[PDB]
Order: sequence, then C-alpha cells, then structure tokens
Amino acid sequence: QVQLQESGGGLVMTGGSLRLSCAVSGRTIDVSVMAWFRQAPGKEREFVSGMRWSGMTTYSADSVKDRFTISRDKTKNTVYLQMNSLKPEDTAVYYCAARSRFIVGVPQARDLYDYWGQGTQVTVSS
Amino acid sequence: QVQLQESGGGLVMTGGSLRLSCAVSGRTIDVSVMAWFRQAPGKEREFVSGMRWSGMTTYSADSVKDRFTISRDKTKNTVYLQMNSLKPEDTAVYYCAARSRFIVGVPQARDLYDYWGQGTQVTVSS
Amino acid sequence: TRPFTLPNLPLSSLSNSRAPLPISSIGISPDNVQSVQFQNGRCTLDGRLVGTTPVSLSHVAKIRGTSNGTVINLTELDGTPFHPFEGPAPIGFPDLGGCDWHINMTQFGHSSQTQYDVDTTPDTFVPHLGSIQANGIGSGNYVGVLSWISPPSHPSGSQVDLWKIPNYGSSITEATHLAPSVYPPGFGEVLVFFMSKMPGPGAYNLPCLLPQEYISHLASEQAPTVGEAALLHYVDPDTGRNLGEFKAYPDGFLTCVPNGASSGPQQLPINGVFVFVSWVSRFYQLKPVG
Amino acid sequence: TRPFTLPNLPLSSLSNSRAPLPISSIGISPDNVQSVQFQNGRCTLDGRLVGTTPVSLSHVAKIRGTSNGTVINLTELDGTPFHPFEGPAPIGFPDLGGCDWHINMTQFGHSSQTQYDVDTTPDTFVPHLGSIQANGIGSGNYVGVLSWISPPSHPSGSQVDLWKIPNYGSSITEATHLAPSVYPPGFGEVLVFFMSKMPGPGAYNLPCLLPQEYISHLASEQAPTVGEAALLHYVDPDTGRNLGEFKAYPDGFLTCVPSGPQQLPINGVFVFVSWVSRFYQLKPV
Ligand SMILES: C[C@@H]1O[C@@H](O[C@H]2[C@H](O[C@H]3[C@H](O)[C@@H](O)[C@@H](O)O[C@@H]3CO)O[C@H](CO)[C@H](O)[C@@H]2O)[C@@H](O)[C@H](O)[C@@H]1O
Ligand SMILES: C[C@@H]1O[C@@H](O[C@H]2[C@H](O[C@H]3[C@H](O)[C@@H](O)[C@@H](O)O[C@@H]3CO)O[C@H](CO)[C@H](O)[C@@H]2O)[C@@H](O)[C@H](O)[C@@H]1O
Ligand code: NA
Ligand code: NA
Repeated sequence: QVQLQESGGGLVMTGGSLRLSCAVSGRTIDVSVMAWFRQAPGKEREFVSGMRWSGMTTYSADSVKDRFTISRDKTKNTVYLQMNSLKPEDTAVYYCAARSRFIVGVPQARDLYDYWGQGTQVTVSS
Repeated sequence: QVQLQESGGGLVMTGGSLRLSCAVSGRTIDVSVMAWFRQAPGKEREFVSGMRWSGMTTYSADSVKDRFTISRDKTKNTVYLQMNSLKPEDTAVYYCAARSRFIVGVPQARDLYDYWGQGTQVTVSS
Repeated sequence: TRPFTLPNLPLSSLSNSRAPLPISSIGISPDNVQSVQFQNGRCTLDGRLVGTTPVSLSHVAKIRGTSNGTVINLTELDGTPFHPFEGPAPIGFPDLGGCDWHINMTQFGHSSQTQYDVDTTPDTFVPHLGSIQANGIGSGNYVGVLSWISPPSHPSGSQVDLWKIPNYGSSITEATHLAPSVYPPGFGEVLVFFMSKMPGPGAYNLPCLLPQEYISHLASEQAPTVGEAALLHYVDPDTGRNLGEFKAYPDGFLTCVPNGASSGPQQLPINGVFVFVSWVSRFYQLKPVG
Repeated sequence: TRPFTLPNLPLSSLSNSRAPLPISSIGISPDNVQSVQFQNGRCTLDGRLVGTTPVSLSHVAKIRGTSNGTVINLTELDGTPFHPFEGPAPIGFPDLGGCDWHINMTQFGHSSQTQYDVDTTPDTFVPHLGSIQANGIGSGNYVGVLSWISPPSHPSGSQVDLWKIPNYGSSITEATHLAPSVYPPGFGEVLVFFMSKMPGPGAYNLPCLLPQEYISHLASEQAPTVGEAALLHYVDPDTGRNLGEFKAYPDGFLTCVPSGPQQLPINGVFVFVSWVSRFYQLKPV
C-alpha cells in the first residue's frame, strides 16, 4: 500500500514558474515509476512527466518537454514537478501517480499506474 | 526421469486375446497418466488406451473400447493392456507411454506424453 | 488485453504464502472470523503486491537485522535499510498473530544456528519502527526464518489463533499503511483459505489467501482486471469434473458458498486445479460447494 | 501453439532452486568444473521436472522421515513412502555436495527444533535406498530444512565445493535415474548460474541452473519447445537496453559468451526473443 499527497498548486501568471511536490509513503521499497498526470476541463487525463523512481530514465510529453522537469528529492521520498514558462493551456488539476508492479521503462498509459494522489489545481492566468 | 519396458507381444490368432505389460521405474511419484499407443506399418503412432495412474478412470479409443482394457498392477508398478477379440487390423507395434507434467484427464496426443518404451510387436493372423 | 489465468498446477504442489510450507488442505474460517487482515500473501488479481508480501517464497516469514543484545534493528532481507514510520514491517516479515514465534537464526560467515523466541505482544515488539526485542540473541547480524510456533506467552493461557496478525505498532504509535481487511462480498459467501500444517506443540493449521505460486504468477502476468469477480472452477484432474464454483475478487482472495464446514470446500481433495471460467458480477450467486 | 515465455519479473526478486535463498548474483563455474549434475533445479523448457526437483520452493532442500536413533527412514515430504532402487532421493532432498549439512529439524505436534548434522560421505548415507544415519537424532518423526553448511567432515581438510552433488548411492550400488549431467555446449559459451549466499563459516555461494520461480512457470505453461534453443535478452528495466544475449536450451539451462555475466546487475529481466539453431553464435556479453 502506497500513499501519495500532492502540494504546491495555485495561481500563477503566464510565463511564471511553479514547483509541485508529491510525498510518497507506505511501501516505497518496490515503487518503480513515479509520474505526473493532468486533467483540464472537458479533456481526458494526460501523462505529463515520469521517472524511474530508483533509476535515471525520465520521459516528458512533447507539449511540456522543454519546460517541465520531474525529479526525486535526494533526502526524502518526494517527487517534484518543476513547471517553467507556464501558459494558460497548462491550467489543470495535476495528479501524482505511482507504479509498483514490475515494468520496463516509463509507461504513459494512465491505466498502468497503481496509486494516485488526490490532485492539486494549477491555474495560469493571462 | 521415468523408464518404461514393455513385454508380451507376439503372434495371435484372429479372435484371440493377448495381454501386454509395461514395467514403470524411476520418478513415478508424479506420473499422472500411463497409456498405450500403437503404430501400424506406414502409419503414425495412435492412442489406444490410457489411465490416470493414481486415479481410477480409464479411456480407450473408439476402435478398441469394447475389447481392450488398461489397468495397473496392485502390487508392482506395472501397467497392463488386456486385448480381446483381436483382428488383423490390430497388428502394430504397441508402445507404453508415461505423462508426468500436470494435466486434467487422459490425453490422446502423442506429443503430450513425456516418456516412451521401446515397443513390442503384436501380429494378428487369420 | 492479456487474459486472466491461474497457474496450471495442482494445489498439493504449491506453497503457503505466510510460511514456507506445502499446502495440505482447503479450509474456511470458524464462524467468529468474518474478515482477515493478513499482511503476507496479499496480491491483487492484476499482480500488485500489498502489505509485506514478496514475489518469492525465499522471502516469506523471514527477518534480517543486527542484534546489540537488547534489540534487533531490522533491515530488509538483502540488507537494504528499513525505514521506520512507513509500513508494518520489512518485506517478508512474519505475519502470524496469536502465537509465539520460534525463528531459526543463522549468519553469513559464521557457524551455528540459534532459536530466537518472539512474543509479539510487548511494547518492545515494534517492527513498524524497525526494532524488536533481542530476547537473549547475542550481538551480531542474523538472517532468520520462522521454524515452529507455540501458544502466545500473553495473555496467559490463550490458544494459538492464526487468523490474527501481530501488533506491529506499540503504545508509542500505531502501525500505518497495513494491507486492508478482506471480507466476503456476495450472498452466503465465506472466505476460502489454503491451509498448511505448521510445526509446534499442537495441531496447527496456517491459513493464507493465495498460494505463493499464484502470487508470482499474477505479479508476472499482470492481466487487467476487466470484471468485478473471476468465476473459477475447482477441477478434478482424474475425471475433469467441476468440484465446485468459486469467485476470486480483484483484491486477491477467493470465496465460496460452503453448504457446511462438515460438507463443503474443506472436504475437497487437494489434488485439484483452479481454472478461470469468465468475469462475472460481484453479486453472482454461487452454487453451494457441498 | 502456446508461445514460450519466461516470468516478467526481475531476477533479484526470485529464489535459488537448490535452497530457499534469494538470488544475489549471476555466476559462471571455475575452469576445474567440467560438468554439473544438480538434482534440484532441473526443469525442461516444456515444463518436465527432472531429478528430485519439485514444483514449489516449499519442498526445496528439505527432508522428512522417522528416526529410530540409528537411521532416519526417509519419506516424501508429505509422508508418502519412498521406495529404494528407484531414484536418488525423495523429491526436494538436498543436493549440495562438497559440504556437511546442518538441517533444522522440527515436529508436528511437539515443541522444539534440533540441529541435524549430515556428513554425506559415509556408507550409511544411502538416500537412494531410503535411509541416512541419524547421527544422534532421537527417535521420532521429523521434517527438516537445510539451515547452514560447513566444510565436509571427509576428506579431512577439504573445502566447501557447491559445484558437486552428494553420493546418493553406496559402495554396493550406484544411485539410478539421476538427472543427467549438463555440459558446456561449445563455441565459447559457458553455463550461466544463479547464485545465492549460503549461511555458514565461509563466503559460500550456491549455484543453480534456474530460479525456482522459472520452474513453476514452465511446469504450468508447458509451452512446446519448437526450436533447438531459445534466444533471450537480459533487459535493464530502467533504460530498456539489452544487457546481453543468452541461449536457453531445451534441457533447462542458460548459456552466454562472456568482465562478463558475473558483473551483470541482478535487477534485470530475461525476455524470450525467438527460437534459433543450437549452433547460433551469440554476441559476447
Ligand atoms: C519448549 C520451549 O518452547 C518455547 O517456550 C514456550 C513455552 O514453553 C513452555 C512449555 O509449554 C512448558 O511445557 C515448559 O516446558 O516450559 C516451556 C518454557 O516456558 O510456553 C509458552 C506458553 O505458556 C510459550 O508458548 C513459549 O513460546 C520457547 O520459547 C522455549 O525456548 C522452549 O523451546
Ligand atoms: C560448530 C559445529 O559445526 C559443525 O561441525 C563441523 C565442524 O566444526 C568444528 C569447528 O570447525 C571447530 O572450530 C570446532 O569448533 O569444532 C567443531 C566440531 O567438530 O567442522 C567440520 C570440518 O572440520 C565439519 O564442517 C562439521 O560439520 C556441526 O556439525 C556441529 O554440531 C557444530 O555446530
Ligand atoms: Na507491537
Ligand atoms: Na552414499
């Protein structure tokens, strides 16, 4: 059993930066992938960025690849989403997600993830 | 590893009877099926009769079902094929076969059996 | 989507998931047990391990740690640090409540074995915090496996009761992130358990929710759980007959409608195989087994 | 019809098949080891168990029997009679040669555990005939599991050598129906072994040919062996890169062409690629 708790959302002006964080607790020993998803109004949930939890590989969606960075804290079991050059189209609820079942690589399909956070609203105003 | 040794073949008159026997040795703890096959000149090896080794059920091919009986010796690890009302069409080399891999029922496919005897000739002359 | 399956193997050939023991029977609980909360032997039908459950029996009911003569500070079985305040215990840690444990302790690089006697009731038994009493085990690093059990040292005179899990926490703090309880969802259903004989001074039968080989099968296959419950047949390998229908639920457990403890699943032979039939409603009405 | 597969699980999560121990490394044998003849951990690629190999780790490196104070009359683990002159030993019986065994003995219905010390060299060690010396174990029925090992009592001063199997027979009769020996195939290929740390007074590493979880997988799947050898990739789950190609042979063992397999990380997964000729030339690891 794995618990995920996001924080750091809120209102930001266009062009600004915001760093989301997600605290991972419970059975983290065999968590293999941590990822961020986002769901905007009237749209389906979409993969944003993901990382091999104990590895070095990361993957970001093309729409954010040059602006968002996922990373793991060096001390605590916390994953970060650093969001730079934010745009109004980045407005969404952002969700932290964990994969514990064994897998090769960083999956992008939402139905492959095992645990989900409650989500945190990010609003980019122009 | 399971070793199988047949004996008891030979010449029989049409309408006569013959009992083949097969000595089973080695790792018999998880032999689940013992069977008899037969191979006529220029023909493929074909299922004749088979039994659940440690169970009570048997099954015979339709061509012999009312005339042939397979059984296990109550004292020794020997399987028997009792052949009655033999006809010329029964002439073949008869093979003893063992199946150890887990299976439900009594398979008839030669490829599913795990161990084979050397065969014994049965010739029915009229 | 990869179709759901269970191993094509007879139950008599498989292992308990709460101790390294052969399966000897199928059982149901006494009537005063309506739910359980085992921490080992917990795997969803799509292969997600829960609680302290490992992939492999080589991790089941084992401990690893360093004694200083007063406490054993626990690690994971491979020596990896175990962090406190996170889960009930390290992966594979024994989950047999209602008994004293007797753990056979050995060492890499040294001769000999030592019997480690574990009363799981005192406040010094706090695996959630990474620490349990040494109870006389001298300083050193050990790996231990559960070897036999006996009645609990406390409460005085209580009986062995393997339907329970131990108290992983203490007066300091309750343990967190346990695998949740499981209960039978359908009409007239009871939980089904795979039983093993456990050594010790009584006729001990250890129940678990899934054989260990089912767990490594599910963890590998990871078949999507596309229905509410998996209808299963328990098939006799001699005749091919269906000996009874069962449901497996997504959280990783089986139920049946018994029609009796004296005539039901407990009298089923152990040489059969569970076979997936189809996905059915959570409220599919099972025919009584016996 | 049924395609050949191996478990979709990392090696470090799996178990040795000669003792209930986690896998800690991949190894190759020393040059003085020309063949191996392990009796546990033997399974064909279409799921046929060989030697004393069980389906489940709960039977591995265990004994069961009744002591009369002089011998232990061995049975199968569930109590079923084990008859002499048929196989090397009951299913799951330990197959670690080149060492003394120390087996933890417990009982159904009684308290306590007892360390049973087994020298496998004397003429009283005859599991092929269903009995081994009691060496002080009092009368009773026991179940035992291998707990730790030490150097063999005979010959005096010899070292632990887990490449060997014990002497299952006697001077009168050799044991029969053993799993056959396995030999290196040639072409610079070497056998691949899955290693586990074994407790006892040295740095003991126990080799086996297949993880136990592969065995229960093959025994269940029973995929027809439609080629001469199965080409495999050892895949890194972080990057997805192929760390090396291997061949699995029908008799149930892996090889590679080897700085080599012993330096590979143990967190990878073996993945079936395709059926190839037995003389298919592998790229060196
Ligand atoms: C034999 C010991 O078993 C464990 O101790 C258990 C304890 O055993 C007692 C016996 O029941 C009693 O007949 C007499 O022999 O004393 C024994 C020691 O107290 O019984 C309690 C329940 O009352 C628990 O079950 C104990 O675990 C073990 O811890 C000891 O080291 C011995 O092996
Ligand atoms: C500790 C004992 O180990 C086993 O006996 C092994 C034997 O151990 C000897 C020690 O090596 C020695 O230092 C001294 O302590 O005596 C011990 C007993 O003889 O060593 C031989 C090889 O020389 C074998 O390896 C023995 O198996 C065990 O059988 C004993 O019961 C003790 O646990
Ligand atoms: Na406690
Ligand atoms: Na001998």
